Amino acid sequence: EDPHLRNRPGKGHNYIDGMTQEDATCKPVTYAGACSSFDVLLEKGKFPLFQSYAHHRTLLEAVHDTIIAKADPPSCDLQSAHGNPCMKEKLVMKTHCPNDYQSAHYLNNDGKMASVKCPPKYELTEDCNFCRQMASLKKGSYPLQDLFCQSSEDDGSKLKTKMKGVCEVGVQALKKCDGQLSTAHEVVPFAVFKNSKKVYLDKLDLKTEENLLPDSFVCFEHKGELKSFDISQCPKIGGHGSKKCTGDAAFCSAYECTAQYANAYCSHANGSGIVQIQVSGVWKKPLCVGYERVVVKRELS
Amino acid sequence: EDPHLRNRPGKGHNYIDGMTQEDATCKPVTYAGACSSFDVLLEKGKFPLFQSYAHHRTLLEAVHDTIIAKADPPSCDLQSAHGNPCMKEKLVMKTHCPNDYQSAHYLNNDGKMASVKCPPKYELTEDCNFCRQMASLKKGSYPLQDLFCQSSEDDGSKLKTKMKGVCEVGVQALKKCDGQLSTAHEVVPFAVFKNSKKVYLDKLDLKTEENLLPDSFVCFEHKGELKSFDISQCPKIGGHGSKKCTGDAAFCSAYECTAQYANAYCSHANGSGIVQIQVSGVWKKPLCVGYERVVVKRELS
Amino acid sequence: DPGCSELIQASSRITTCSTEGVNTKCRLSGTALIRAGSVGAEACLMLKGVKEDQTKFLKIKTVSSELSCREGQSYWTGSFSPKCLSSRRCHLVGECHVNRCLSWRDNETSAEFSFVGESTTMRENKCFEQCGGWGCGCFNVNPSCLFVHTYLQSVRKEALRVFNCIDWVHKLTLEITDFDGSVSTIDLGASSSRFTNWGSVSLSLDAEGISGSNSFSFIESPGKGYAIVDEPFSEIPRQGFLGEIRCNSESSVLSAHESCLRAPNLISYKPMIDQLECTTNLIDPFVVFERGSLPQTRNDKTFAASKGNRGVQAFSKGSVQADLTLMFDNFEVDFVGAAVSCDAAFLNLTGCYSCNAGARVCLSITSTGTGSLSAHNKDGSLHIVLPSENGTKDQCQILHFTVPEVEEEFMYSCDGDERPLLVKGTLIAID
Amino acid sequence: SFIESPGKGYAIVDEPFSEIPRQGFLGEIRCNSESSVLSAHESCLRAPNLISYKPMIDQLECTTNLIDPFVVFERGSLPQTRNDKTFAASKGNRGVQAFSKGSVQADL
Amino acid sequence: TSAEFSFVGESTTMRENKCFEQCGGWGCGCFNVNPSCLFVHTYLQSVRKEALRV
Amino acid sequence: FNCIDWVHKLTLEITDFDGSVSTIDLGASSSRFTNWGSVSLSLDAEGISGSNSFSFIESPGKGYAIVDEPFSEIPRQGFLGEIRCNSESSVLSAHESCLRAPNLISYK
Repeated sequence: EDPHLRNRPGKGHNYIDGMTQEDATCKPVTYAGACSSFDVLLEKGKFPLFQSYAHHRTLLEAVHDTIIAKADPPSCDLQSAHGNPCMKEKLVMKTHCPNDYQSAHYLNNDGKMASVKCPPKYELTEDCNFCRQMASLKKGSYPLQDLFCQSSEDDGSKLKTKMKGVCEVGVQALKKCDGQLSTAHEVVPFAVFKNSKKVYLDKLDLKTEENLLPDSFVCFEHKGELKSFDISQCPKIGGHGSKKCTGDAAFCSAYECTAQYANAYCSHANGSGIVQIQVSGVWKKPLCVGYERVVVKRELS
Repeated sequence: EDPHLRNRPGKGHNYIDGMTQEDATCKPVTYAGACSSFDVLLEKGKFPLFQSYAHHRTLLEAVHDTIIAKADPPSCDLQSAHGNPCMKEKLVMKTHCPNDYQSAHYLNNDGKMASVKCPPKYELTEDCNFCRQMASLKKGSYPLQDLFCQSSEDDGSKLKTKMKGVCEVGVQALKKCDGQLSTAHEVVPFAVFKNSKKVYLDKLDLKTEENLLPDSFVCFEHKGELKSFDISQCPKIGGHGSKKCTGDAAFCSAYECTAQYANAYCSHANGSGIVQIQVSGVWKKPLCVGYERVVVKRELS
Repeated sequence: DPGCSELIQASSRITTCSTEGVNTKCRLSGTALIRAGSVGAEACLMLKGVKEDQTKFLKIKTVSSELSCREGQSYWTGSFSPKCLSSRRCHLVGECHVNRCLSWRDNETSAEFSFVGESTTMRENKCFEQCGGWGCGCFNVNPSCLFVHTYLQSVRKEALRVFNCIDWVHKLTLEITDFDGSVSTIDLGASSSRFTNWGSVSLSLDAEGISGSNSFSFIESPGKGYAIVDEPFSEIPRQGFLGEIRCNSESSVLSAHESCLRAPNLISYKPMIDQLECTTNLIDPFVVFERGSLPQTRNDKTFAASKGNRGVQAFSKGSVQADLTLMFDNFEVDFVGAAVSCDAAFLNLTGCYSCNAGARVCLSITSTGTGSLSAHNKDGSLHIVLPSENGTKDQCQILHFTVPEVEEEFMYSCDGDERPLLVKGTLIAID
Repeated sequence: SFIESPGKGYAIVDEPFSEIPRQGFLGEIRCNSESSVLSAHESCLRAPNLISYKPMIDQLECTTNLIDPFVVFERGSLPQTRNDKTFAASKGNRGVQAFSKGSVQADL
Repeated sequence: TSAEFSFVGESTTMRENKCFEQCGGWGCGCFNVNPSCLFVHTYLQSVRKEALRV
Repeated sequence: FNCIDWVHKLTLEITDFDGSVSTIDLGASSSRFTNWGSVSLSLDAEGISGSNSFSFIESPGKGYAIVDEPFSEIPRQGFLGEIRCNSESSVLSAHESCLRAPNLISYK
């Protein structure tokens, strides 16, 4: 309802070690600039999960907020021969990256942030698995999966991948199969927690609750229109604040309302809150929910 | 899928004797060039069977590959004296040769290469049965049949035409008769074998059996966009090889894939391999399969 | 097991051929009526030519009398399992409001599940409202929304083809041996006609036909067996009855595509604010398949399946008298080589006379090559057709007689040289 | 139900008229003229999926249970005697001619 | 009308096309493990010389 | 709602290997899906009928009701079910998507 797609709470950064060329218009990510690792997330018909969940945090924003660790190496070079740690999972992942791209980030089995990079001046193919030769190139990365996370510290290392009736999926080995293993590249959900591996899913049960954290509310000004105003300069209940700000029941229920003495209108983020998931009948707080097109080998015989 | 209609495997020679002036634009056959003896095979609404089976070898390509022999004389002189070798087989064939053409090739009874040529400055008519005088004319021929060939060495000289309810199809005299014979121009298939005659059939049962052949895979490269790359430079399993190439499971099962180190990507051709036919209660590997509009003589009463 | 019994002679009005390069060729084009044999007996056709040894036979073996069922309407069915996806959202958040959950459509794609994608399977979406306020997770006192995305998926590896039957057609299984030796297995019913490479075949006259199967529904299980259910055919699918989800093929059942038919309000939902327990009351057809399975005796008839072929068969106490026809659509028969000689002998003769069962004759044929030995009497009333091989092989068939004391001199031959063969034996009176 | 065979004869079948063409029944494939049957035109109405298929990976079978009308034409054919009437064919033109008893009491 | 039988073209004959799936892999003739498809083009003709008017 | 058939229901509680105890039910040939697989009644022994002329009323949290009349299939005035809906919110808020009787309000 509210056109708040480019408004990214927290730090709002989109850069990785090795592709810091877009640091001028990527740190932070405001309403202006041309970030190649953020435009494709707003195109209609690509990743609607981020469109419905705009008031959240991506993988790069999670890495910048000390949530998701970085793999080793963070940028897997596609030029060195004899393979490299970033092929056994990329080759079994059917992706599709547009033209004029160099790096491509994705989630690995260890829960860290992986990324492939081509040496200059090369580009990626139609799927982003290999590199090839070609105008200019988009100095950035392309999201290969459809995942999202948030700020939390919920533990979940005692939960692994279930998937009843599935031989081997992605790079994990659930069981030793020997019969007719049906192989088909399909989309698979996943919700990586904290200090855990890539835990796949079968059915999705997400819930949304109202959050009272400062990173879930907006506050704009009206100049002589709208204006980006930081909510950190707002007063508290029984405390003291530098600037003033008004709002509705969700804003005044946690902060302080000054009626006409305010200079910025605040409201709740349309599509935020605490989103929990149901795993094994327990409503845990996930940290990486999304889809990924990988290899699905179902037991046929 | 796989847009490889013009990428003809093997040598790719589409020129007949008598009209060998198209050697620059028809030897070999690539994505460029204007060859009159290959464009009409790609026109929608004329020969759709060649459009469905566009990853094999034509009749002329089979002749140049030492598979199908040539008749004597190979070029039927349209300006002879009272008949010429290739008149009864031409009158019974109901086709529609376009204007500005001179030569017309087809399959004879003995299975050799039939063709007719008109000396300058003549041209064919609306049916290609005669010629006249005339803007700029073509430099090739026009296929009068809807047939295709392949590479095979199987023998099948112990099989003849066995049609039900047919007394005399085309120019072959099957069984005797003297009653009421219906005369009409219908479509009749034909599948010439090796060292045999033009055997006619009633139904077509073709099956595709894919295998490991160098003429069944397409390997392209990337330069400064796809580019045609010679598959002969692909390395073998423990053999010899210069350049590196990679692909899927079928392309890597016979060659050697170097993951991202390869500089060429290949895949399997859409509709290729060993296409066998069902005849005489057994599967055989023919050398020519197609359709032609000829005269059908059936016993009406 | 036995050889031919009813042998006829082909007329010259439907046979025409010639000889090119010492190769006598003939052509058959017409219609010849022949008498059908009994249980196990055969009915062959003699094809002569311009000489004596140039003769090929057209045998037709009768297995037994069967009462097949006339199929009509059928549908594929099996087992299914739903998959529900819950997504609770507060009010005034996107499309989760009171003016959308009430008028929500089943085929309407929800925005919250817009990241699922397009699928050709049976799916449905709902919006179950819940309590609002700060007690469950809502900034407003308006009732919240619950986006539900439930899709059906199959759990089995096989399907069942449920069919019915309105009439019982007498089916006869005939194993036809041609002239060269190309054996085939076909069947006839009432007035059906099978198209063969040499022409066609049809049941001319029959004398058996019952009826009574409108209140019975059969289940086809390819690879395991059939099943019988005592209920009328399911025309309209509904919840709580055998046959609520129908399709058109087995792959459509194993994949649960949306091209099949289903009943509305089939998937039950039990929301609990955050929980969602939606189950279905699907009737497992494997239970009925395990309970009722062929063969089963109903009223006074025995119902079972078929031997090798797929199809229902009913066994009873029918007749045996039947007539057949033979249609020849201009078939060419050649004979380049020639048959060799062979000696015959008498082994035994056990059977009956003046009955449809006939008499079982057992002879001994000693030859050196693959040929066709044939015997005939003097007055021209009986004939013996027995194929000969290499060595000493015994061959018996079914013959017809009218006297108990059988004693007649025959003339057997295989290449043009006839030899006498006196046969005898005592039969029994079997009507 | 009567069967007309111009040039050979007629036939009688003891069954009601079939309105909807059902598979496995006498008259499952109907048309409009003789050319529509001798050439099998697409305008003729036929029963749904009456052809049985038996695929075998490479092989492909397909049998049909079509009721041959010439068999019934050979079995039942005029003249016949039913109930108390003498059903016969035509004596010059075309049409089924039933014979019974009675004098003549008509005015023109 | 499938493209595989596109050589047939237009015709006024009671014809029909089916698609019976078969097994895949290297045992039948395919590079993928998914089940293959079979295109069937069945048409009816008349093997007789006369008809009946019921 | 209504009822056109009676199935001998067997309420069965499940005790798995770990200790998870649930409460489900079966009947005739129904099958319930559980975490360990599925369950189904292989053989039954009851099954009566005779309820086509009886309409039942469901009241969640209060109770049920039995009415000796057939199920209301045509929404009309003067009969039990003149104004119907689809859900509980459609009745508690009077939604226009529900079906009502044509002209049921008497104006004076």
